[PDB]
Amino acid sequence: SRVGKKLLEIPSDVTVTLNDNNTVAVKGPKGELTRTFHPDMEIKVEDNVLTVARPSDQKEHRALHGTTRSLLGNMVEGVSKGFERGLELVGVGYRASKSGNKLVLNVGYSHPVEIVPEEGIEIEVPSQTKVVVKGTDKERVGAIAANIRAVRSPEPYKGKGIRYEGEVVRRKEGK
Amino acid sequence: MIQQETRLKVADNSGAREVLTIKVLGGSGRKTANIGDVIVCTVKQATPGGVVKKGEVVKAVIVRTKSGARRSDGSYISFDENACVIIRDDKSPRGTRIFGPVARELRENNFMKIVSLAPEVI
Amino acid sequence: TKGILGRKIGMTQVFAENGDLIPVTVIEAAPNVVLQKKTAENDGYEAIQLGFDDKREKLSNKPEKGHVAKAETAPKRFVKELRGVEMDAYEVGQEVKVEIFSAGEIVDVTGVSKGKGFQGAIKRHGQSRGPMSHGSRYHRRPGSMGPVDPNRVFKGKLLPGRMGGEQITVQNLEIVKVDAERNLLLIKGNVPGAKKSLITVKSAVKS
Amino acid sequence: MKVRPSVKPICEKCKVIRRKGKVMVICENPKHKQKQG
Amino acid sequence: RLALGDRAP
RNA sequence: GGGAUAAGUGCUGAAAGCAUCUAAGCAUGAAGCCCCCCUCAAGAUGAGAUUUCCCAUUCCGCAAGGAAGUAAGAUCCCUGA
RNA sequence: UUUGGCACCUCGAUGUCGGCUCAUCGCAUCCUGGGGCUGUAGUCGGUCCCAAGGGUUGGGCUGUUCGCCCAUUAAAGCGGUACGCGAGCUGGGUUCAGAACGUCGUGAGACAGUUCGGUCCCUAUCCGUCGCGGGCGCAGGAAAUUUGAGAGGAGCUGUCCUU
RNA sequence: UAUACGUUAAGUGGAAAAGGAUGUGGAGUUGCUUAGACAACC
Ligand SMILES: [K+]
Ligand SMILES: [K+]
Ligand SMILES: [K+]
Ligand SMILES: [K+]
Ligand SMILES: [K+]
Ligand SMILES: [K+]
Ligand SMILES: [Mg+2]
Ligand SMILES: [Mg+2]
Ligand SMILES: [Mg+2]
Ligand SMILES: [Mg+2]
Ligand SMILES: [Mg+2]
Ligand SMILES: [Mg+2]
Ligand SMILES: [Mg+2]
Ligand SMILES: [Mg+2]
Ligand SMILES: [Mg+2]
Ligand SMILES: [Mg+2]
Ligand SMILES: [Mg+2]
Ligand SMILES: [Mg+2]
Ligand SMILES: [Mg+2]
Ligand SMILES: [Mg+2]
Ligand SMILES: [Mg+2]
Ligand SMILES: [Mg+2]
Ligand SMILES: [Mg+2]
Ligand SMILES: [Zn+2]
Repeated sequence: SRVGKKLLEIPSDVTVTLNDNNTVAVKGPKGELTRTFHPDMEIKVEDNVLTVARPSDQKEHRALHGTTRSLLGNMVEGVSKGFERGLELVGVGYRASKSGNKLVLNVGYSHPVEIVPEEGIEIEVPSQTKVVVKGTDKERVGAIAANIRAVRSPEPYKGKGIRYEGEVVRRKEGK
Repeated sequence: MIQQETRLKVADNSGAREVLTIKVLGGSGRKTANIGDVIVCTVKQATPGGVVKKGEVVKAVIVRTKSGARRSDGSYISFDENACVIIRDDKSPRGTRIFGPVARELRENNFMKIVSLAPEVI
Repeated sequence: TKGILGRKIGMTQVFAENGDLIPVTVIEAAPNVVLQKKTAENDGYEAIQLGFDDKREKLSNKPEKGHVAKAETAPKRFVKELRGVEMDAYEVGQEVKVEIFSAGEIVDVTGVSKGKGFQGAIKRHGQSRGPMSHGSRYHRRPGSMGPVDPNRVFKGKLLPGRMGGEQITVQNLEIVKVDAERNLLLIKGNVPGAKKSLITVKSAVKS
Repeated sequence: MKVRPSVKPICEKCKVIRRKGKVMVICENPKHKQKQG
Repeated sequence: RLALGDRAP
């Protein structure tokens, strides 16, 4: 894998603890991220440079190699910068609102829909018609963003519903 | 307790004198209809010159029965005969007059025009 | 969960305040006594054992007398367990009374259905008769025993046999009145069993 | 979804993929979604 | 007792 | 109402610098599946558990066994539903 | 599941159509549940995927299966089980002897052409099915209360109001 | 629960065709490529 061969630069305030079964904890300004990797995958940090070494050249390992770099690459970027997906409500009277910890979507149903974000993820509601999921884990940000979009996904006739920021909707014509 | 083939007197001036019950409405295998239930029916005897004619298939609401009806207070009402009133789909009677007493149960089912036209509501 | 044992006295009716006429079953449950507490440590599950209805000494035996010594009570005719109860809320010897229930409370009632003896397929399984005329010699018989191919009758071909005398639960009956002095529950509707039969009244499981 | 024995690219933007041992096509054009079956 | 019998004509 | 799933929808993600619901990993999701609800159920010979009661008799026998009278308890017989 | 082909079991008899009674199974799903695509605005639909839990009407005509029709229904599924089930029922039809019509035959008679009429036997041995007892077992003898391996049951759905 | 070297991931093995497919093993031909290809990104 080209991806697995690529080294990555660790900033000074990104500690890279290891453990049994190549379990790489990653501390930083935002928080702690732990991730157990595949046993055979070889990993090493010299001069603040983490490199993922491929043990064999089987297609099984060609897969795991590139994955292991990508995840560590995301784990670093997570604790340093953090990830955030944006969501845009589109349609008449569609409005989001924070209510303590919970998001509260009013998206055309006969009830308001609530989303409790789990530990680590946080949700910002800048506009009435705009939601932002912020967090350290790129997986877990994408998950909650998708859970929110799932509430009322973009329909094709007028584009109405919760979309991702800069989502291309295939827009069909009604009549 | 009105079922397929039960004949009813018609308690109105629509033209029908006697109807035969074709179908109790309101569910698949429903055997029996009681006061305030709608039935499909054919006109077996008609008054000459009336609006409703012999052989017409029509909807009717049952307004009296021999079986009668039980009320929540544990009282009952029964009549000497089975009778219905031919109706349109909106529950308004096709005739202009109702004959004989009708049961209070017709208020509950929102047959108001019938209840208003009836000489007595027991 | 809460519950009590009584006898079915019979049925009557009661006018509601709105004037509705409510049919009721009268259960007479003199104070039940907690005879034993089964625990997860000792027994492997938590339950209390309620005794009901004092029995004459002649009708008791030494094993019974001994079992009701801890509860310090006369020997009891009917003994049932209640699972799901609050273990800490009960002590051996404690009296459980009809006033655990209140009017409006939804209960499940369990008893043994009246016995009907040997009954045929029409009465016992609600099957159709064959024709009564048109040359029929097929009136109250149970129908084909099944297809040829298996060379046998499948289990659950329903047939004549003893009917009734089974445990039956009726769910979601309402307590209409509790009479603490006469030890009566009045329960809306009808419940399983003969008059004098043991009824168990429990708080409803689907509440 | 078209479930059929012959899954093929219908247009030039169709991609043949494989998920859970099943040959599939995915495309921007949702009419072209195919699963082998 | 049948008119014809089993597997009649 | 739980739990796990089907089709489906995905998230993250490489093999394959991209893309990709999948290969590692993580979700979601049916009147259906397993429960929840009702009944039978330890001949479940794998014969389960708890509480309580009786109490270690007499005679044959080298003992191994055997017989007898009993305990707690039950039944015959009787009044019945 | 059709019509057949073959002629392998049964001619010292494997009762033969339809209905009734009683079901049970398959899924190629009729309804209800979940979906993808749509020449899906909405309401409706079309088409394909998952799904067999439960449900799946009463009449007129005809021996009828089927079918057509009336009126409903959420729906009025398609098939298997000896064209499921006659030692469970029916006996309209088919399938004996009577009689008749058309027709064919010189005739006696003949016709999956028609017509009116026309004996449906059996006290259950075994397994099987549904109930109910007795015996012994379960390292003493008893009286109660129980756990639940395991098994069975249930499982359908409309309309209105509101939003 | 042999030995050796391979293959298969489908319980294929342990029933089926036209046809469909970046499944995977082995051969071989060939376009293009540090005069910098292919992918990504003016
Ligand atoms: K036992
Ligand atoms: K033969
Ligand atoms: K017969
Ligand atoms: K037979
Ligand atoms: K036998
Ligand atoms: K196999
Ligand atoms: Mg009947
Ligand atoms: Mg008779
Ligand atoms: Mg057999
Ligand atoms: Mg094609
Ligand atoms: Mg025992
Ligand atoms: Mg030959
Ligand atoms: Mg023979
Ligand atoms: Mg299917
Ligand atoms: Mg056939
Ligand atoms: Mg048959
Ligand atoms: Mg037979
Ligand atoms: Mg005949
Ligand atoms: Mg001639
Ligand atoms: Mg012939
Ligand atoms: Mg002819
Ligand atoms: Mg069990
Ligand atoms: Mg196989
Ligand atoms: Zn395409």
